[PDB]
Amino acid sequence: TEMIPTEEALRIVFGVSKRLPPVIVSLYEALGKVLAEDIRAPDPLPPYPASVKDGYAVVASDGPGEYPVITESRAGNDGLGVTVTPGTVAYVTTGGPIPDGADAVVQVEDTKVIGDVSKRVKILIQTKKGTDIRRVGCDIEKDATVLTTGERIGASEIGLLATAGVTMVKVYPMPIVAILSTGDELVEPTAGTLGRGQIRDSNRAMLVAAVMQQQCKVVDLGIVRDDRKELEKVLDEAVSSGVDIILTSGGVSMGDRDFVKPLLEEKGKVYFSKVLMKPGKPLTFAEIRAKPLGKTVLAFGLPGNPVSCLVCFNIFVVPTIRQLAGWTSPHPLRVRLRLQEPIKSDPIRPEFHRAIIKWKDNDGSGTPGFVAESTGHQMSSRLLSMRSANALLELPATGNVLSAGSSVSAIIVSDISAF
Amino acid sequence: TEMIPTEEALRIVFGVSKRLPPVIVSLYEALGKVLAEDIRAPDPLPPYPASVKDGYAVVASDGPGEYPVITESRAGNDGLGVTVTPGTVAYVTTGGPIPDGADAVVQVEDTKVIGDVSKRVKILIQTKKGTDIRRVGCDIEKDATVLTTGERIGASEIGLLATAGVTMVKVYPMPIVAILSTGDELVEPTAGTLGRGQIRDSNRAMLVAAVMQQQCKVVDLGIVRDDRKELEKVLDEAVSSGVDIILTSGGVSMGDRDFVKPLLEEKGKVYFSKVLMKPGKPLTFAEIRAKPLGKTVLAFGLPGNPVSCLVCFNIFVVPTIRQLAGWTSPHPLRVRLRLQEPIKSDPIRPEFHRAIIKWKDNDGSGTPGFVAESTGHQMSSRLLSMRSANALLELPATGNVLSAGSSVSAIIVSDISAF
Ligand SMILES: [Mg+2]
Ligand SMILES: [Mg+2]
Ligand SMILES: [Mg+2]
Repeated sequence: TEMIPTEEALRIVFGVSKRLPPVIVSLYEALGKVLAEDIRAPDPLPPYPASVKDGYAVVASDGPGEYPVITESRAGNDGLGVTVTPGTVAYVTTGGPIPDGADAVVQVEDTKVIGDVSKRVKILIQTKKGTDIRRVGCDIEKDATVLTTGERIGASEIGLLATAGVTMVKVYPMPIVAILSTGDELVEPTAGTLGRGQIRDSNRAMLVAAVMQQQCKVVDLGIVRDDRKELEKVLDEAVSSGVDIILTSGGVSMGDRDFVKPLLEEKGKVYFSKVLMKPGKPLTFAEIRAKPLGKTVLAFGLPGNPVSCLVCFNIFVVPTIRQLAGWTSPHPLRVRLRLQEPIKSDPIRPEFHRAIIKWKDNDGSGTPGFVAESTGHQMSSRLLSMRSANALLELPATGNVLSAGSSVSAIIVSDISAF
Repeated sequence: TEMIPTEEALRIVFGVSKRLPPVIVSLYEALGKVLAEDIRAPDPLPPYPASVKDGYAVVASDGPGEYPVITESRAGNDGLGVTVTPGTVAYVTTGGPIPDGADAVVQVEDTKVIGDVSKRVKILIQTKKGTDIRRVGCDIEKDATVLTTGERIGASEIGLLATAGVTMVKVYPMPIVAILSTGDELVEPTAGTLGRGQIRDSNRAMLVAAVMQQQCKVVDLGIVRDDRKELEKVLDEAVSSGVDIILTSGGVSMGDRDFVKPLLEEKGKVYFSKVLMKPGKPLTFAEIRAKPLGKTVLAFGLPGNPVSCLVCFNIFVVPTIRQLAGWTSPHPLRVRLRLQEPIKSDPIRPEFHRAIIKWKDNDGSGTPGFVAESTGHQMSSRLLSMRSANALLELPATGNVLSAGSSVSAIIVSDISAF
């Protein structure tokens, strides 16, 4: 067969893909990236006894009654005020330091201001010691590890970094990706009336947007014609430019002008060039060593057909991006769902059927789960099959018609928030 | 109770949130945004009879045998070459125009080159007319609508825009969001040794990263102290700056220095300020009209506690962002999952329990599905409960202990690709 299964091509790319060296970035540059160090709190949270509620800090043993407001301790006070002796209370807001001597905080809804212009308040409930008080370090202990290496940084992790005072973060960067399209029939997407035999370059803009969705820097190398020396020149510039991944579209098939596959066999080590899969078949993966520091560049000879180009990106390039970016779980999300319509599977090649999936309270069998609708015809040239497709149905090469209501595996390729 | 349920607060914000006027952006600026017009193909795809395979364009009636290669039609040729008469073939690559007279294409694996230096090839199979030929418009018909209004633009949609030659796209923009934190105890996250009663501002950096994850422009207004005139000045500048959403952290509780809620009642129309929910309770939503063009600004008085601040962002601000951005389905993804551990629900307030959910081939009952682990203590001040939390368990106010293995509803707040 010469071609390898998709599970083996993934294992080969996984074994070659190496995590990028960590870098130091600012707080907002660290969003979305994977932590490359442990984060320890230099001080506890809260660093002082803080009030949970707005109200009055009391002595729990005094109980209900009328007491003078001996002092006020709002959020922002230094806490070094008057000691709340038994028989006295202190007004506190949320986050306000608990004055020395207070054992609990009574909610302001459980109090009543007595008198007017010397202030006295009436505690209306009997509270126990420690009520509505955040002890020192109750949320975050001092020197405790709030964030560990390998953890991806989201919005909550950014707040934890700001809580610990970390504004320069050591993370694993995103790979720089160079993208180019091959084909003498390609013209820029700005072209109006097409010439004879000309089509607009769709893969390059598609791969650019796809790499952008992976939060990687894109190096647009433009349209390259089906010329051996030209493709060799662009690849040498791409390898020496400092990129980590090179994405090529087209030129890896069986035509006598497909120079992407041979050139990758010449400049680097091609691990495979054909994969048993639907859609498509040609897919060249090579490891190129930049000749100088010394650097390894991964090359993905993606097929020229728009569907196979984007599918091979979602299955092989996306995990390579995350693995280089330091993800501990680079694999995409895989779920089980029901089929909303009958689908005929290929008898030879396991198909990655494009589908629009959604969560239903009744997936067709009385239980909540995912259901998938087919996007239509699945030819590798019909980019409309990728339109609004958020999952890839992993159909096995059985040749049988999977009726509606059967369960298949699906690779989710984007957030499916469309309820 | 004075406070309204979460379903009603969402209905109020949904009824006030208005979609932003459409703008014209470039191709790469249109990524992630919602289409505000229909996209029609100015020319078919392919615009010419294109070969699917690399091989030879033949006359299907001639059948197998030896034939001369009368011409070559690779990808990039104008297609106005020599007519392939019966008894002749033409070499074609993938995307190459089909010469006039050819009815089918024979795969090069089904051919053999005969002779050498005049070229002759041997067709080894009997093919039917139309095999391995992309007819004009088979993938995309001319004047057909490839993209419709209200469709969010992903990588595949970008390729469709480049296919149709649309480099300037009419989309609905993202709202500009202004963010500020309130609190006399707040210091910048760059502060080292904290002073007495000081904590580092975590909500602002957290909300900035959260709004950035929504692909919105952030207007950082910084830390504002608990001063009535100061907060009034910052809000007047924020309303007149041109932002669409104002996010405030803190100053909406019961303390005598909480000026966010009263000021929003003064400059705009506050629709609610307390919500029946856990964590938290105070949450002020107001609509402010910018006094000049005329503009409506939505204000979210988020609570100061870090957990309640981020939770109220995920439930109320995120759909408001998407609704302003033109999303037809602004609601977050809601699924059903099993509990990996027993959880005690609040008897009064329905809780949004932070959880780390994952898809398992066996969710604990023999069927594949989602399972959720609790993040630990769910106090509104313990931001560690938000750490790596990707779902919000919608626990009902029943006071009963939901044992492990029971099914609850969950709001997914980020892509859960962690397999
Ligand atoms: Mg080609
Ligand atoms: Mg406050
Ligand atoms: Mg998801």
